[PDB]
Formats: sequence, structure tokens, C-alpha cells
Amino acid sequence: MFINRWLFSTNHKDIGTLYLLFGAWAGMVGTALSLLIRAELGQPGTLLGDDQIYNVVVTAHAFVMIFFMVMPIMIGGFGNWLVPLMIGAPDMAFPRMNNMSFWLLPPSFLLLLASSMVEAGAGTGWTVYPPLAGNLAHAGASVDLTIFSLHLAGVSSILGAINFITTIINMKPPAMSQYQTPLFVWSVMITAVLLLLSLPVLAAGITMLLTDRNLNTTFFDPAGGGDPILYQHLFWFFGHPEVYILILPGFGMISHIVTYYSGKKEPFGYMGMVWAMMSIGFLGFIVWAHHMFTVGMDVDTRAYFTSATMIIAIPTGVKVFSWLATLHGGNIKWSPAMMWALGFIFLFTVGGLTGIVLANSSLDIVLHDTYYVVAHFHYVLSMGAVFAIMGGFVHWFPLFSGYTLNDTWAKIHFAIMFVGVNMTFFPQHFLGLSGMPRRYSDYPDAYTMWNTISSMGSFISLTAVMLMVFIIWEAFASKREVLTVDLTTTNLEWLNGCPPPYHTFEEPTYVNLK
Amino acid sequence: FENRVAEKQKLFQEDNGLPVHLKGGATDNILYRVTMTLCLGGTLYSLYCLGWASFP
Amino acid sequence: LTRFLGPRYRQLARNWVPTASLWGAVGAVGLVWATDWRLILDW
Amino acid sequence: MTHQTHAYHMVNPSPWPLTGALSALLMTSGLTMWFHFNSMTLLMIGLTTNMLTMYQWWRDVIRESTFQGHHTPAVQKGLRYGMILFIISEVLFFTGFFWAFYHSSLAPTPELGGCWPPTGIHPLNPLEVPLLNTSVLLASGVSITWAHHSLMEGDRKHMLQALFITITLGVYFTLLQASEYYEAPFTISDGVYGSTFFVATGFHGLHVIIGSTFLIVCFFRQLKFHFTSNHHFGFEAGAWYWHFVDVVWLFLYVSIYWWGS
Amino acid sequence: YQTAPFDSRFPNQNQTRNCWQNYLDFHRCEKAMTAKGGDVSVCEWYRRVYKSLCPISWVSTWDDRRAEGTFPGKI
Amino acid sequence: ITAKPAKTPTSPKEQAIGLSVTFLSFLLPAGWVLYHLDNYKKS
Amino acid sequence: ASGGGVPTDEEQATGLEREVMLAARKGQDPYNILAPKATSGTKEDPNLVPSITNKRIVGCICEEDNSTVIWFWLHKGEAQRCPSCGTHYKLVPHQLAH
Amino acid sequence: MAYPMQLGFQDATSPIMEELLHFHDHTLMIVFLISSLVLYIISLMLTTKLTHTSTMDAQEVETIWTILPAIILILIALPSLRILYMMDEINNPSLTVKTMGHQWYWSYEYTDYEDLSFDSYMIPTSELKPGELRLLEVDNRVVLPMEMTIRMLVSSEDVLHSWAVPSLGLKTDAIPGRLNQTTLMSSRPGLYYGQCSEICGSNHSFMPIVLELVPLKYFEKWSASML
Amino acid sequence: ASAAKGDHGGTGARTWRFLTFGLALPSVALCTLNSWLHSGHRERPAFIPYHHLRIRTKPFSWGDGNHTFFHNPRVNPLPTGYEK
Amino acid sequence: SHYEEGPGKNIPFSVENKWRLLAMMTLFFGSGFAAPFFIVRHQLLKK
Ligand code: HEA
Ligand code: HEA
Ligand SMILES: [Cu+2]
Ligand SMILES: [Cu+2]
Ligand SMILES: [Cu+2]
Ligand SMILES: [Mg+2]
Ligand SMILES: [Zn+2]
Repeated sequence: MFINRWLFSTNHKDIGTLYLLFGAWAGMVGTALSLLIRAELGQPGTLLGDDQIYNVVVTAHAFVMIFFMVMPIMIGGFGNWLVPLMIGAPDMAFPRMNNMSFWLLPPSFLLLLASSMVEAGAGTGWTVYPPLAGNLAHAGASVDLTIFSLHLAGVSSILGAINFITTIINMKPPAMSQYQTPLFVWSVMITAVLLLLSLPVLAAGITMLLTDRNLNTTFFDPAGGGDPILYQHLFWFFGHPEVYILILPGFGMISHIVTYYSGKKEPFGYMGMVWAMMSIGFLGFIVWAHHMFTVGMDVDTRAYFTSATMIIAIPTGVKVFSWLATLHGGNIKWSPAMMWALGFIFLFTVGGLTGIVLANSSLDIVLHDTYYVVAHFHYVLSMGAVFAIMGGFVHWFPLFSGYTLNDTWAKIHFAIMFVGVNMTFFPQHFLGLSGMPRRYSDYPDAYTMWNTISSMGSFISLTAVMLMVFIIWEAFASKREVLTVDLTTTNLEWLNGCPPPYHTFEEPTYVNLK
Repeated sequence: FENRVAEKQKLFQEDNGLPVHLKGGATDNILYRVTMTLCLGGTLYSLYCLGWASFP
Repeated sequence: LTRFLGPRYRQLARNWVPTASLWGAVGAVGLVWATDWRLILDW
Repeated sequence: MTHQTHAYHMVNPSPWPLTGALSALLMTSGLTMWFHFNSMTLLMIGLTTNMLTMYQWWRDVIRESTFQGHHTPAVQKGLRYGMILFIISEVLFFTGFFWAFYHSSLAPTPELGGCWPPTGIHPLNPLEVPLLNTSVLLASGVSITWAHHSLMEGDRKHMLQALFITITLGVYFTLLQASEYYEAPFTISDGVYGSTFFVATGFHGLHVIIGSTFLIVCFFRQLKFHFTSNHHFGFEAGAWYWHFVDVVWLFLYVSIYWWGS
Repeated sequence: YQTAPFDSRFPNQNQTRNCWQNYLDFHRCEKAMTAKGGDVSVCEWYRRVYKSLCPISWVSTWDDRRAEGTFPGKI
Repeated sequence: ITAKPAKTPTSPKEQAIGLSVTFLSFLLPAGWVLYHLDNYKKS
Repeated sequence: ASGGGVPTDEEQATGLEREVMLAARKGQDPYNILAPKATSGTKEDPNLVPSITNKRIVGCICEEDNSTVIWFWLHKGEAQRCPSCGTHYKLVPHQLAH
Repeated sequence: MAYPMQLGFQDATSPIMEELLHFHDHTLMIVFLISSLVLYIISLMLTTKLTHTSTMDAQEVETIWTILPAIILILIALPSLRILYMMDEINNPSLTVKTMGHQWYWSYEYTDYEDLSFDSYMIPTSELKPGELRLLEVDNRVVLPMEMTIRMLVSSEDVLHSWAVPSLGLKTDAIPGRLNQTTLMSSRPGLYYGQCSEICGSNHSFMPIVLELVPLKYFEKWSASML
Repeated sequence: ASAAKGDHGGTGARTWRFLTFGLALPSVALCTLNSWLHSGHRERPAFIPYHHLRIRTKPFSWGDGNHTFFHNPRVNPLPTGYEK
Repeated sequence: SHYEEGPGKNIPFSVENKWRLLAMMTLFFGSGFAAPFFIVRHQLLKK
């Protein structure tokens, strides 16, 4: 019974719930790791020890938050939960395969946990670049385990990418065109395509790294005629699409949240919005090298990559401005989710603006490998991707559970986290302009002030993720059942009540062919 | 040759309230349990090895 | 040989494994006392 | 409600995803044992449960489609998409390896002798067996097509005959390639040339074996009358995969065997 | 001579080949002036350049390779 | 979004309890390990 | 060439596959594979929404190029109207279901 | 070097670093414009009881907000690219120094004439003489002539490392088997600090760079007394 | 190096079966002969301890950890030199 | 499908007793947050 339901599932709703549960827990581990990082940097000196134990921590932080919290939650959680409901499908195209996608995750996570236990773990950076990641500077099972964890997580994500594209394309009502599906669905259909094309190149890269250190190959070893830079190309070819794969579903949720709380029927410029994500997804494939400005490449190619990278601002701009245009004549409701949506719009703008700066190779020479880049991506990840997750979570919680959250508490939670993340990452812009490198367990005396303030902010964030856990408990402890939902005419996900039954759309949906 | 898909269609369409991976008999069941056993055991064995390798 | 094999027989085999499975465990226990493996003793 | 009125398939709870996920764990960690604490028992168990899972997972799929009739037109169109997409991810997997190769051969490091093929490497002759392997794969391309056409025309014997010829050519290539490996005057350990060569042609080799067991499966399904002149996706896929395989060999031949040697 | 001057055939951030080429060139010229005599003329220019640009360790190992005859370049 | 009153309301005391517990469960284990860092760094 | 031997759908198709196969040749569509064609939608010529129960979700693409489908439950009883454009829809019992 | 409570870039010791400061100011001016524009529009949208929830025509305004960002990007790109080429410019150096990253120290090689080569290691915070910088002082500074175009060639003898000196606006990764080139040109004497800008193991944070720039005369006497 | 040839506008199974036995298979036979004729056994290449070859940074997970998988002693030397 | 439906029933954990739930959530998120701390400890106690 429990087994059949929870271990042998073929239900998009239950698999989606299983994901959210996996993502939340992984989110705890990643938070703990981020605290050890700021604990180590909150006072001049060494708390843990050498850059090895420290960088092992920094590496797990990245893998956990990227592959085990953000991706599972947005794509597996909201993806599986909402997609079928938004297009009127009974389930997904491949219910069984969908389950394997999920179950591949816990093992993948185990391998990553195991890696930091055996030997001295993997202090290579999330980019696990060779020669440091090689069998000399990093002998032992650790890196190998890190590689296998990544293989599984990749197999999991492209299998799911296959499911979402097939479902989304093949399972909509016969009269509904693609230009009739909601932005969130478009958002995951496009993210699914990026995963399908980038993930395999990564697997090609790390498999080459695996043979280099166990089978005596020399793909990245100069001795045999290899090239450590070749790994950089392969990794980053996936590495960039990967960050868009991380923000796109967030773009979608934001479009849904802003529109709903503005009391609007639809988002402003729907086709412009579809065009924008498609452009973003595409340009995202031809700019990888901006991560290699100080590697010794030709000035000309270095010029190409700074330009190519900059044009991504245009489409992203039409999206920011569209969400604003959406708020326009709206009847605004200051709900928790709307608060998260507004924060995202601003904070993400700042963080992406800061990324345009780094787009310049000349300036990037002095900005690369410093805390400026740590600020850039935490703005777009800690107050971009994450803010979307929170807005979507508080907005759809009633649909998933049937129960409601205490809005006041939910608002308190935003206030605390908003202060925390800004205090944590704002100072870091300075540390980076002033020269503080990345991946250091200690720094020259001058960087003491900002690092201190920065670490204090991380403690406020800790407070907020603790409160959230409680906020979820209370919701489930009180049991206020949902009664009425607004704007369902334009929001299908809610039409079957909270929570929708195990089997929805048993009998299709009627859509006329005008 | 044969052609008896018609017999199997009937066997598998039979309303015995059994899941497809068991709808076919007793062997389905032994195969299932063997597979399940090896997997769980293996998983246990793997955890042991990791606990073992964690130490110097 | 061929006669013994049958589509119908499977339930008996499944039942046999448990009794057989239970029987198998006893031998390990029985052998172990006589065998006295230090590792077995350690277990 | 109660009785569905959509043409889709609601698959029964299967333990297979869990079983195959556990399998991946066992094989990956098992490789880690083999590579480090010199043990294969774990790797052996994983390979085992894995075959078990694939057999059963695919057995059920056959049950649900051929015996139970769940593969309505809508369900099939979805399987077509899935296969295409899968083949795509594969095309991009091989692309990492051609990138690697071209990267190395187009800009040979001084430690190689500043040339390509590196000094000390004696490349095979494309005009010898590589040329043979090429013609074998290409012929199975025409014969698998003949098979497909017989099937649609309900010609049982001929489809079987063509599918058989196709399968043996695939095996012939496997053996031929196997001998080439053994006679090759260079190894995986011979710098970047050997790496580049053995892993690209090697992964492809694995794919020819994966494609051949697939066609074999198709062969037997046909012996058992599973396929109708009009519904035989299992074959369509086997066929698409088989072509992906010739094509990859054409690039290998031209790039590694001819140009980069 | 101050230091190896700018070389048009090696105009980018990567000078690896610059070091490599001149090391070859020198030793190739050397071998010839030897096996020809021609008043044992000498190609110093190449050595000045390769010594400036090539890190010691490379030159060393290459020399050793040339010693045991495992040097991959054609001289 | 409207909802029925709580089927099983959580009074302030009840909340104060759940909030305290939630905090401790996060702060204790970490605090302990962190409290003994030096002992580890000195074996 | 020459010969025969492979089964046909008409003779070997089973389950739901067969059901839609036959149903399709009679011109009917019980498993909603096709897009329902609209009526004039007037109070007198409502769009007839077949259903296997007493309510079905109707999605109304008000104007041809609309990107937003208006959704709502159509109940057994008097004709109902799309909230954004009138357009009458009336539930009807679903015949063929096998 | 960096001082306490610093906000922006370290003071430019060389001309391209000056050039960068000005470009950054330009770029930063724009990010301030846009980021404040967005914030104003947002607060504007959320501050009225007036509603208009019916349909709104897009596209029309959609050109303004697509052509504008396009013009602004050129305004950044142009200056950026110019400085970019200016860096990879045809110059003729009067000296060539090599540096080789090693697992936890850099070694330098001045070999134009004589085979001079030494190791540069960080001074343990324990053996620092009063007034010496905690994690920045090295035992052997890399001495070079001020006011002269030097050609640095960066490589490594093990894992990847990155040789950087912010005041001069330099940063070049050190990749084994590779010779990356960079032009150093200080326009003023002094001590200029930098740090390894690439994760390389346990002591990644403890392998600094200290440039000491004196006049040619003192440079050559130093060079000789060094062997 | 060809261009193309004999068009037979109607392609059914008979056409593909025709190409199989009238083109595909005959080619496999020719090339087989060709490769059976050019079967010149190359004398094992001269051994010279080049450093970019016979790489060994970690002993192989099998045998004496110094023998590559499809090791052919006749044509593959160990790092030290030919097997025997 | 004998799968129960409705609030509190579409989840793999019991939500019927708020305090048993409290315990479960506490162990769940708690064990997740503590893991990194104990891993660092483990690494600090090796040689
Ligand atoms: C979801 C996460 C995310 C997102 C969306 C982005 C978006 C962008 N990032 Fe990225 N970035 C990261 C996460 C992300 N990044 C990470 C993880 C790293 C570090 C990885 C590592 O090395 O470890 C990184 C690193 C990184 C680098 C290299 C730094 C270095 O190591 O030297 C660069 C440089 O090009 C860069 C640029 C950009 C750009 C141009 C965008 C653009 O998408 C920004 C677009 C947004 C806007 C431009 C604002 C909105 C638009 C307007 C308001 C229009 C008007 C504005 C203008 C005309 C400018 N990023
Ligand atoms: C998803 C991406 C993500 C997120 C969200 C964060 C969040 C945090 N990270 Fe970051 N970090 C990375 C990804 C992420 N990080 C990456 C890729 C690197 C590069 C590593 C490398 O250099 O190799 C990095 C590097 C990095 C550094 C640089 C270390 C160095 O280079 O020396 C620092 C230091 O401050 C740091 C700190 C933090 C902090 C303080 C938080 C805090 O903001 C955390 C706040 C807590 C949360 C926001 C999580 C709460 C959310 C949930 C738990 C979801 C709950 C679930 C439900 C509601 C269902 N991170
Ligand atoms: Cu990028
Ligand atoms: Cu370093
Ligand atoms: Cu370093
Ligand atoms: Mg770097
Ligand atoms: Zn309507």
C-alpha cells in the first residue's frame, strides 16, 4: 500500500511531492554548508583548517544547492505537479520513467555524501577542473564518487527532460495550440530542451576525466598531449545553459504569480514573453567561453564572446519590462507570494546587471576569480531562483496540500530573508572590486570588515529558513481547509479543488475548435 | 510457426486485479522477489563498503 | 524432466522458497557452530 | 470519471524504476570498488539487477502494448517523440568526443612532437579493415530497410530473412572491430591519440552491441507474431537506433580513421 | 639583444609554440652547421630567443629527451 | 483564497512550543559539533 | 519477392487500441482524440458537451488567436455560458464507452 | 594593495588599469541608471488605486524597450572592446620574465642573458616583522624596472594557478604545458601585491605575489647579486 | 568516386531486396577479398621509450596493473620495452 | 484505486497528530541540517 503508492508510483502528483520533499531536505544540507563557509570567513584566521577541508565544503555547497535543491524543486516538484494540471492531461507521457528520474536522485546524493567522507573529500570547486581533480593532486575515490553522482543526476534530468517535452507537445487538448499553453508550461518545455542538449556534453567531459584518472588516458594531461583547457570548454558548454536551466522555470512562476496577484487575466505581451525565453535559451548556448577570459585565448574570439554574451540582455529586458507592464492597471494584492515576486524582479535585475559588467573580457580580467562574481550569482540564485521557489511554494501550497499557511507569519519570513540575503551578498561586491579572491579560507587583514558583516547576514538567513520549517508545521497542525479560490477561469490548476484528486482529467476537457 | 498472441492477450486482459508485472504467473513473482532481494542486499553491502572506506 | 516443468507450478515454488529459505538459514546456523569462523564469531 | 475517456495509458505501479535506480547505485559505486579497492562483486551484482530490471520493464511494456492493447495512436505518437529525443541526447554525447578529437588533432602539443599523428604512433590503414567495417555497416542499412518494407507488406518470411542478414552484419562488424583492437599497434595508454581513438570508437562499439541485441529482440518478437503490418514501433525504433549507429561510424571513419591518421 | 622581440607568426596570448619553434630551429641549424662544417658557423639567434621564452624545465627535459633519443620533435 | 477555520487550532502556547523545538533541533547539533571544534583539531 | 504472414490490426488489435479503431471507422470518437467542432453557440444552438458524468470542464478560446483559454465546469442542466463571451454550452450524456 | 573598508578598485599603478577604472565608472553609471529606473517604475505601478485590468496592447511599447537596451549595449561594448585590443597590443618589451606556479609558491626566471631563478614563498604570519602584511608578504620579491615594458610569461609546473596583480590590472592563469603571455608596465615605483587567483589545493590562499619596482640601475645590480 | 546511377522509380520490398543482394552484399564480398588480399602482416614497430606513449599514472584495475586490456605482445610493448 | 484522497492524505507522512508530526519534521529537517557538521567533524578526526 504505502510501498505501492510511494515507492512504486506512476502519479505525477505523488512523484512531484516526492521531489519537493527531496529538495527541501537537500536544502537543509546546503544551508548548513553555506554556514560553515561564512563561519570560516567571519573572523580573520582559520576555523576549520586548510583550503582542502574548506573547499570540500564550498564544493558540496554548490552541488547540493544546484543539483539537489533548485533543480529537483522547480522541475521535478513544480514541473510534475503543475504541468499536467495546466494543460489538462491525465498524467505524463511516461509515468514509470518519471519515477526512475526521481529515484535516481537519492542514490546520486549518497555518492556525493560518500565522496566527502572517504579520504579527504573533493576540494576541487564545483567545476572539478583538472589537474587539481586528477589522480595525482586528488588521488582516491572522492572525485570519482563526485563524478558518478553527477552521472546519475544527469541521467535523471535528461530522462525527465524527455518526459516533459513529450507530454507538453503530445498531450494538450486537440484544439489547443502551443501558443495557448501558459508561460510556466512553456518555461519548462524550453528548460527541458536545454537539459537535453547540455547535459550529455557534461557527461562526455566528466567521463573523459574519469578515464584520465583510472584508465591512463590523457585527454586533459599535457604529458600525453592533452589539454586542461579542453575540459573547460566541455564543462562550460554545459555550465552556462545550466544556469538558464536554473532560472527559466523561475521566470515562468514569476509570470504566473505577478499576473494572479495583479488580478489580471493574462500576462502582458504573452508572445513577447515566449519569444524572450526562446531567445534566452538559444543565446545561452553560444556564450560558454565568457567563463574563460583569463585562460589565454585569442583577442578576437575573446571579443566575440563578450558581445554574444551581451545581447542576452535584450530579451531578458523584454521580460522584466513585461512583468512591470503586467502590474500596471492591476488590482494588487499584497500577499506573501507577491512580495517574493517583486523582490525577484528587482534583485534579479541587479544581479543580472552586475553580470553584464562581467560580460566584458577587459574588465573581467581584474574581476574574474574574485568575490564580485560570487555576488553576481548569489543575487541571481539566492534572490532570483530562490525567491521564485518561495513565491511559487507559498502561492501553490494550498493546491498541493489543501491547507492554508498563516499569511502574517509568511510575511515575517519574507522580511527576515530579504534583510539576510542583502546583508550577506551586498558587501561582497566591494571585497571583489578590492581584490579578495574566491575559494580562500582566509584573507588579508583589510577584507575583515565586509567579511564580518557578510557572515552576520548569513545568520539572519539561517533564522529565516528555521522559521519557514515551523511555518509549514503550523499550517499542517492547524488544518484550515481551502474553500474558495479566485480567478480560476484563467488558472486551470485550481479547477479540481485543493488538493486535486489522485486522478484528474479521467474524462478529458472540452475545447472547441473555432 | 505458432501465433498465439491471442492466448496471451486473454491471459493479460483477465480481470484478476493483478498488476502487469505479476499478471503472468508464478515466475513473475519469483523473478520479482529475486530482483528485489539482490537490489536491497546489494544496497546494504554498498553502505557497508562506504562506512568501511570512510576510515583511514 | 520436461514433464515436471509447467506454467501452473510457481505458487508451490514460491512457497517452497520460504520453507526452503527458512531451511537454508538453519544450515548456516548449524554449520557455523561447527565451523567457528572468527568472523562468524565476530558477527 | 471511474472509466477514462482519453486515449492515454495509466501505467500500473511498477517496482522497476526503484530497482533500476538501485542498479545505477550498485554499478557506479561498484566501479568505484573495482577502480580503487580492487573488487568486482559489487559491480557484478549491479550488472545483474540491471539486466533483470531491463528485461522485466521491457517485458511489461510488451505486455501492455501487444497483449493488453494500451498503445492507442496517441500513445504511439508519444513514443516516437521519446525515441527521437533520446537519439538526440546521444548525438550530443558523441559530440563531446569529436570535440575532444578535433581539439587535439588540429592543435598538436609539442609533447607529441608538434604534429599529428604524434610521433611514435602507427595509425591503421583506412583502406584496409576500416573500409570493410564501413561497407558492412552500410549494407545492414539497406537490408534493415528491406526488412521494414517486407513487414509493412506483411511478408513474414522476408522480414525475418532481412532482419537476420542485418543482425549478422552487425555481429560481423563487432568481431572485425574486436580483432582490430587486438591487432592495433597502439593502446588506450598511448597518449591522446590512443585516448581519443579507443573511447570514441569504443563507445560506438558498445552502441553496435546495444543496437544488435535490440534487433535480436525484434527478431524474436516477430517469430512470435507480435508485429502487425501497421503497428510495430519496437521495430521502427530499433531501426532508427541502427541508423544512428551507421551515421556515427561514418563520422568516426572520416574523422579519426582517415583525416586524423 | 635585449629580449626576444615581437613575432608576427606568434601574435597571441599563447606563446607555447614560440618557445617550441625556436628550440627546434636552433638545434636543427646546429646539427646542420656541424654536418657541413661550413666553417662551423653558428645559429645563436635562435638560442637567445628560446632561452628567454622557454621556461628552464622545458629546455632541460627536452635536452634530456634529445640525449636518450626520446625527443618527439624532428631535428 | 478563503478557508474554513482550523479543524485543530494551534494556540499561541502550542506555537511557542513548536517554534522553540524547531529552533533547537537546528541549533543544538550544530552548536555541539562547533563547540568542540578545537578538540577535533587537536585530536 | 512474394508471400505473406503478418497479422493486421483489424485482426490482431485488442484492448482500447481496438476500441478506438472501430469507433473511429463508425465516424464516432469516444476517447476524445479529435477536436470538437463549434456550433453557432446561440441560446438555441448551444455547443453540445458530451460527458460521462454530470459536469465537465469546458475551455473556451473566445477569439481565434487568443492565447488565453477560459476554463469552467459545465454542469448537467440548462445551457451555460462562457464567462467572457456568452457562448452557450450544454451537457449531454456520453454514449459509447467500452 | 587593499586597505581597510575599501569599496572600489585598488589604485591604478599602470595605464590600462587606469583605463579600466574609467570604463568601470562608465559601465557602473549605466547600471545605476537602469537599476534605479526599474525600482522607480515598480514603486510607481504599486502606488495607485486606479485600475485597468482589461486587455492592454503590447508590441507598441515593446519596440521602445527593445531598441533602447540595444543602443545602451553599444555604448558599453565600444569602450570595452577598444580597451580589450589595447591590452593585446603590438608592443616591444625590453625584458622577459617567466613565472611558474607551483603547489604553494611561485618561482621566477629572468633568463634573457644569465640563468637567474628564485623561489617566492609567503612569509608565515608568525615570522613577520612589524609593519609587514599578514598574508601578503613573500620572502623573495620579484624585482623589476619601473617605467619599462616587461613581458611576463605565465605557466605552471603542476595544477592550475593564476598569477594576478590587481594594481597593474593583470591576471593570467598558469596552465601546465602552456606559456601564457602578458605585458607588465608600471608607471611608478613601489611594492605591488597580488594573490593566486585559481583554486590549487590546501594552501591556495597562502601563495601571494609581490612586485617591487625600482629604477633600472638598482634592478641590474639586484639581478647580479642574485646570481 | 561516383555520382549515382540506374533509377527504378518504384521502390517496394522487392527493390530493397534487390539492392541488398545486388549491391550491398556484393560490396561486402569485394572489400572482404580486398582486405583478405592486403593482409600484409606489419613487423612489430621499433621500440623507443617515448614519454608521450605507454602512459601510466595509475596501474590498470586488472592483471599486473601494467597491461592494457586488448594487449597484443607481438605489437604492443610494455613501458620498459616489448614483452618477449 | 484504494488510495485515500483529500487534505492530509496525499502525503507520505501522517498529519493527524500535530506533535507526532512535530517530531517527524524535526528529525527530517534536523538530520539534514546536522549532516554537514558531523562530516566536517569526521574529517577533522582522521589520521
Ligand atoms: C540563474 C543564474 C544566473 C543567471 C540568470 C546569470 C546571468 C548572467 N550571467 Fe552569470 N553567473 C552565474 C549565474 C547566473 N548568471 C554563476 C553560477 C556564475 C559563476 C560560475 C562559476 O564560475 O563558478 C556566473 C558567472 C558569470 C560570468 C563569468 C565571471 C568570471 O568568473 O569571470 C559572466 C561573464 O560573462 C556572467 C554573466 C552573466 C550575464 C551576462 C547574465 C545575463 O543573463 C544577465 C541578464 C539580465 C539583465 C541584463 C538585467 C535585466 C535586463 C534589463 C533590465 C534590460 C536593460 C539592461 C541593459 C541594457 C544592460 N556570469
Ligand atoms: C542554488 C544556488 C545557491 C544558493 C541558493 C546559495 C546560497 C548561499 N551561498 Fe552559495 N554558492 C553556490 C550556489 C548557491 N549558494 C555556488 C554554485 C557556488 C560556487 C562554488 C565554487 O566556488 O566552486 C557558491 C559559492 C559560495 C560562496 C563563495 C565561497 C568561496 O568561493 O570561497 C559563499 C560564501 O559566502 C556562498 C555562500 C552562500 C550563502 C551564504 C548562501 C545563503 O544565501 C543560503 C540561504 C539559504 C537558502 C536560500 C536556502 C533556503 C531555501 C530552501 C532550503 C528551500 C526550501 C524548500 C521548500 C520551500 C520546499 N556560496
Ligand atoms: Cu555563463
Ligand atoms: Cu595557486
Ligand atoms: Cu591557488
Ligand atoms: Mg578561474
Ligand atoms: Zn468564451
